[PDB]
Amino acid sequence: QVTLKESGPGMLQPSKTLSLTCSFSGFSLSTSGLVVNWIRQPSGKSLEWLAAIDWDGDEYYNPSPKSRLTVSKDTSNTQVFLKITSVDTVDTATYYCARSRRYGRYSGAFDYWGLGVMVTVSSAETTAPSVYPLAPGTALKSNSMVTLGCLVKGYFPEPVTVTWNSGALSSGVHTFPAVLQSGLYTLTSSVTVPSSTWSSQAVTCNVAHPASSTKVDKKIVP
Amino acid sequence: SHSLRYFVTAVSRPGFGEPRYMEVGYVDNTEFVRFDSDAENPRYEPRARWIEQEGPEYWERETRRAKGNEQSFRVDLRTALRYYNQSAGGSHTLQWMAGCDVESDGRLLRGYWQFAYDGCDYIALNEDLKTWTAADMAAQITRRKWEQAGAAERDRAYLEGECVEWLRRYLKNGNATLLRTDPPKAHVTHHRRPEGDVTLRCWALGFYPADITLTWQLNGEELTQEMELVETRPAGDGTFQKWASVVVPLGKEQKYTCHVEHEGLPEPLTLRW
Amino acid sequence: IQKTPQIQVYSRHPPENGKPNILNCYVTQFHPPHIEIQMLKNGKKIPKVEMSDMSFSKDWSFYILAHTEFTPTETDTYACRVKHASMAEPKTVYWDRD
Amino acid sequence: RGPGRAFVTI
Amino acid sequence: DIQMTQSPSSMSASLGDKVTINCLASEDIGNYLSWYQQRPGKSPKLMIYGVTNLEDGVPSRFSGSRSGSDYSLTINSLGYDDEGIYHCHEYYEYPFTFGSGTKLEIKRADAAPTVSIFPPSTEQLATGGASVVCLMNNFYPRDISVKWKIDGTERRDGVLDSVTDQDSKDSTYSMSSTLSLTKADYESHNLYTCEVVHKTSSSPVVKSFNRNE
Repeated sequence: QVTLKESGPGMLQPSKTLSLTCSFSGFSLSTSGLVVNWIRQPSGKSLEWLAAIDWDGDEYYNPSPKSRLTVSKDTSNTQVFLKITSVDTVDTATYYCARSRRYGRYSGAFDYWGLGVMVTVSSAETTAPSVYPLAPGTALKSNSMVTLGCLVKGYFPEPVTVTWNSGALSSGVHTFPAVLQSGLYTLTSSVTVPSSTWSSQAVTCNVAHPASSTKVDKKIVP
Repeated sequence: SHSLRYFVTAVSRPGFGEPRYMEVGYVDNTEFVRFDSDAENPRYEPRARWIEQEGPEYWERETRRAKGNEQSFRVDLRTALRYYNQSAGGSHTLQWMAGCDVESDGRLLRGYWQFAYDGCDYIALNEDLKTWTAADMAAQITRRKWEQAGAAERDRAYLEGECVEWLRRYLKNGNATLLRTDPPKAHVTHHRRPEGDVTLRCWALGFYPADITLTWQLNGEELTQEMELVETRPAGDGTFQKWASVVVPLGKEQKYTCHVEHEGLPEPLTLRW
Repeated sequence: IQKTPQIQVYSRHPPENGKPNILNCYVTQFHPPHIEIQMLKNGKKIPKVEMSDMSFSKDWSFYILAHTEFTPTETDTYACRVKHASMAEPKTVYWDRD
Repeated sequence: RGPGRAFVTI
Repeated sequence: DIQMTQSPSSMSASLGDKVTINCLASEDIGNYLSWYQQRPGKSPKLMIYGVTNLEDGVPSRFSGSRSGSDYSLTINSLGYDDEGIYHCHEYYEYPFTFGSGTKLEIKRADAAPTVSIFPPSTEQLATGGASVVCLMNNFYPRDISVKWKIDGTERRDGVLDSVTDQDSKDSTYSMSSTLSLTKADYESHNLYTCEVVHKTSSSPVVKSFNRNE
C-alpha cells in the first residue's frame, strides 16, 4: 500500500511561509526503521533534496537553503510536515515526499514517492485572459490548407484550455506552453484547417480559464 | 572444556544493496577470524595473534567457503521470503550458529548447528546429531527436505571430525593467549550519598576469562539487602571488568567484605573499606 | 519481533583527569542488527567511533562495542547516543566514573 | 576452519 | 556537497535499441547510488538500487553497472513505455545530490517545420501594445533557431519563445515565437519576417508579411 500523498497550498505570495504536509498509509514513523524525506523539483530543472526526518524525531537538512527550512513529525506517526520561512519566487516547484529505510548510519534510496504538490510563488493576483485572433498574411496566395491562430495574453493562473468550434474541430490543433511576463502569463493556440472550409464557415476559438471562471469565444476573420 | 563456535548473520538490505553477510569465529569466548561481505575484496582476516601463522592456502579455502555460504544464504533468504508470504521490500535476517563444545581430553560433548529467522528459533540439530527440531510450520518443509537430502549426517561428520581437530590445533597454536589466566585488580570505593548512607563499590578489573564471582557479605552471612551488580563487560584489549554495589550505613562500612573469586586466583580475595 | 538495546558506557583503564583513556559504549541484546552508536563530547559527535564486530549471543540478540580515545576532565561530559528501531526516541547515556 | 553449507537451500 | 554530473543531457533512440546513461560523482560513492525513472507528468519511481539491483517489479531488460567512478544504466529492448526522464542518486553524504536528469524519447523520420506568420490584431494595436507571432509546427528533432528580421535588421530584443514537448499524435515538435513591441514601433516599419532554420532545410525557411497590404 505504502501510498503517501502531498498536501499544500498552491499560489503563495513572496516573503510568506509555506507549510506542506505528507500523509502516508502503509507504514508508521513509530517503532519502525523508516524515514521520510522532502524533495523539490523546479519545472524543467533538476531534482533538489530539501530535508529528511527519521522516526526518532532526528532531523536532517540541506545546508544550501541557509536556515529557512524546518521539518517535523506528528505525535501520531502518520504525517510529516515541512515549513519554509520567507518563501521566494525561486521556490516555485513541485514538491514530493519519499520513503527510505535507515540502515545503521546511512539512508538507502527512495522506495515509494508521493504524487507531488505544485506550489508557485508570485506577487501577481488572479486576472482574466485577453483573447485575440491571428489571421493569415494580408497578401497570401491560394494555398491548399491554412492555419489560424488564437493568442491569449494577460492571465495569471497557470491552466487554460483551448478548443476549436466548441470542441468540434479537434484534428490538427496545437496548444502551446504558457510563458510568464512581468507576472502575467501568455500563450498561443494554432489550428490547421482546409482552405475549403475557411472561410466558407465560421471558425471559433473557445478559450476557458477556470480560476477566473471565464469562457471566451473568438471568430478569426481576415 | 573448550568450544569452537562460528556465528553467521545474513541481513537483506532492500533499497540499499546486496545483503550483508558476516562470519565471526570464536574459540571459547575470544574472536579470531572475521569475514564481512560489504567490505572491499571480501576475504578472511585474522582477528587474533596465534591464527596469523596460517598459510595463504588457509585463507584462500576459508574465503572460498565463506563466499559459497554467502550465496547459499542469499538463496535461503529468498526462499524464506517466499515461505512466509512476506513483502519483498522488507529487511529480514538469517542467523546461523555452528560449532562444537568438547571436553578438555578429546570427546565432543555437544555439537551445535541451528538457524533462526528474524530473531525467532527456526530450526535446530539436536544433540544426537541426527534428528532435526523445526519450530515453524514452514520450518517443517525444511526439516523434511533436509532429511531427504541427509544434511544431518554431513553436519555431524563436520562437527565430530573437522571441528574437534581444528580446535585441538588452535589450542596448541594459541596456548599463549587462549590458556592464560590474568588475575583481576580489585578495590573498593566509598561514596557518601545525599540521602545519609554510603555507597560501597567493589571493582574487579583486567581479568581473563570472564568467569568471575563477585559478592558482598555482611558479617560473613549471605547478606539480606538490595545488592546491585552489573554484567561482565569487555575492556577492548582482551580483559573484562565487573563491579558490585551496596548501600551501607555511616560507620558500619567496616562490617562489609567484598569477595571476588576467579579461576586465575590462588585464594578468593576479600576486601574491606 | 524487536528487542530493545542495553547500553553501558565506561572507561577501559581507571579514569583520572588529564590521563589519556579509551571510552567505550557496550550495546547488547537488540534486534534487528541495524543500529547507530554516536559518542558525544559536550554534546558534539566525535567522529572516531571505531566499533567492533557486530556479533550475537545464543539468544540470537546482537551486541557491539564502540570505543574512542579521549582524556577525562572535570569540565567535559561524555555520553553515548544509540538510535535503534525499537525505541521511539534515541537513548542517551552519560559516562560516569562509578 | 568453519562450516560448509554445501549450497543446500533451507 | 558531492555534486553528481549526469550525461548525456538528452538521448533519442529507435525501437528496440540499447542505450546507456552515465553518471559521475566528484567524491567516492561506492555502491551508494540508485536510478529513478519519471514518466511524463508523473512522480519519479525507483528503478535500480545499490548499483546493480533492480527493485522488485522492474522489467529485466534494465541493467545497472559501475566502472570506477562513472555509473551506467543500460536498457537493451527499448519500447514506447520507457520514454521519460531519468535521475541518479547519491545516498552517502547527507547533502543528497541528484543528477541533472536525462530525457529519453523515441526517434522518427525527420520532419520539416511548417511556419506561419500572424500579424497583430487591431484590438492589440487599440490596447497600445503589439505582439507578432510566427509558429513552426510538426518538425523533428528539437534543434531549431529563429531570427526575426524587422526591415533588414535583427532586433532580437523583446522576443519570447515557447517550445512544446513531443506531440502525443506523432512525436513532433512545435515552437511559437512572439515579438512584443509598442504600437509606435510596430507602425515604425512595414515588412516583418521570420527566419527559422532546421537541420533539414540547409537554407533558412523564410516567412513574412507587409503592414501596408
